[PDB]
Amino acid sequence: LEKEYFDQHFGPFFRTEQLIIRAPLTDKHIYQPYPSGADVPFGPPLDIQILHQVLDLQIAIENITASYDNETVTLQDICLAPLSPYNTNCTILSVLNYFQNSHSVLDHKKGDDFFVYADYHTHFLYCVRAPASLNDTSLLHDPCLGTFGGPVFPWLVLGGYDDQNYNNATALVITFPVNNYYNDTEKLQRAQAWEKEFINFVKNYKNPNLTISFT
Amino acid sequence: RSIPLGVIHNSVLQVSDVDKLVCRDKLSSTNQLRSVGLNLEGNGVATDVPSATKRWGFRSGVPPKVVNYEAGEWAENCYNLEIKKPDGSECLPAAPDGIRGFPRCRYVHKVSGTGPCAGDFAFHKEGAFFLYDRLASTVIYRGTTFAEGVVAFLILPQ
Amino acid sequence: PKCNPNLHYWTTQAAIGLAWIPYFGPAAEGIYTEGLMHNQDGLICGLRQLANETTQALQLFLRATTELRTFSILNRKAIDFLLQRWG
Ligand SMILES: *[C@@H]1O[C@H](CO)[C@@H](O[C@@H]2O[C@H](CO)[C@@H](O)[C@H](O)[C@H]2NC(C)=O)[C@H](O)[C@H]1NC(C)=O
Repeated sequence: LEKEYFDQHFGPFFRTEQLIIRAPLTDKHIYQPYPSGADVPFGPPLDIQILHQVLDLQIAIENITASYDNETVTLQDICLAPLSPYNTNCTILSVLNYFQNSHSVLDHKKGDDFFVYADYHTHFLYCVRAPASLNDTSLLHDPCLGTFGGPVFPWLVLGGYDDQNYNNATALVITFPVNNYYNDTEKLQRAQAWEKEFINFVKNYKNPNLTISFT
Repeated sequence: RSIPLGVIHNSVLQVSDVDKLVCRDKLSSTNQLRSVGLNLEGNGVATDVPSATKRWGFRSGVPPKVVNYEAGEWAENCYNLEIKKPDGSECLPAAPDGIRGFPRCRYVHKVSGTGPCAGDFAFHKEGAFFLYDRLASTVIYRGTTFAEGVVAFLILPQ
Repeated sequence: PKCNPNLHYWTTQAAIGLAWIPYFGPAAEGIYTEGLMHNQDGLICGLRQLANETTQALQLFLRATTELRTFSILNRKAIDFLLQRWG
């Protein structure tokens, strides 16, 4: 279900940078969304503190620069930005994009002395069912669309879950599509320079709360 | 320091008591004494749960109290709450034996989830009662339908 | 303030056949009779006002009592009535 996606839109015109993130030191937990109050299990990497740290990693990757000739190459120079120029945000396939890659959106909470009516849990549960939504129907009414202006399908950014119970995920998948530039050597050079810096950053990213791998 | 007692003839509702009950006023049977529960709903009283909770609050150190009432009215809106603490245990106490839901509700806001639960019991901030089935409590019970209300005590004609 | 003149009341009031036998009788939801009180605005709105004014005293009574469920307020009133005019 994953290669179908990289073979329909990306390859061979787009290369993919991909990370698998686990949270080896974090317990799963159980949450009750308003108004049904049923017990919903949430996997270790869907802990709120883990998600803020994964988003720290993801934002740092977006900020990674590489030197090439006299230029500073950014990911924005070489990335699939589907809604350019209009919207220059790089496509990031990540569970964090349900919150538009924002710390404050991730922390959005509507509650009182009695209930928590809406939070990241309920936004997650809704968004994985309707990734193209502009309004999660909750009291927070937050959108589901990624910052690049398109849907993030749950089976591309999660792993280790049973059936369609995405909330049971034990791994996060983060995918950065990058232009292959097969037609263009000079852009390719710049893309490869950025890539070398990204591999090195991610392979020695120091955070014992996270286990970051490739493939 | 005295509970008012309402006296009715044909339609004369005079808020009296036995601190007045004229020597011509007739109480010949205990069957003439009735307690009634009346509902607090209508204009200016919000119905959605987020607005409704603003009338209630959690408090510790105060023991819950119950008082019976014998008749009440149809309620347009009732509430039925279930709340987990952050650690997953129960926030509201189970309904004590013999306490059932308010018996006549047009509509029940029946909701469940989790919340901060910053106290032992949930009370009414306006000093009203949570009306259950012919019992009025100072407190909210888990999964049990209530109407908000107040109680009066009357002397009915023979 | 705030007054609903209509009183669509319920109360308890089956003495025919085996219906008085708990096993055969109505369930908890089915022991009530209903009625509609109407164009008695002065009475009904007066009732709402009385229940409202009663609350502070009742609440203070309940704070001071140590029994969990108070059933005896009306019987106590009846006694006080008799102690007044015969004590
Ligand atoms: C009895 O009726 C009065 C009058 O409506 C209610 O008083 C309100 O009390 C709250 C809190 O003390 C105030 O915020 C409102 O402004 C009051 N309304 C007024 C002054 O018109 C009182 O809550 C009622 N009691 C019960 C048990 O329902």
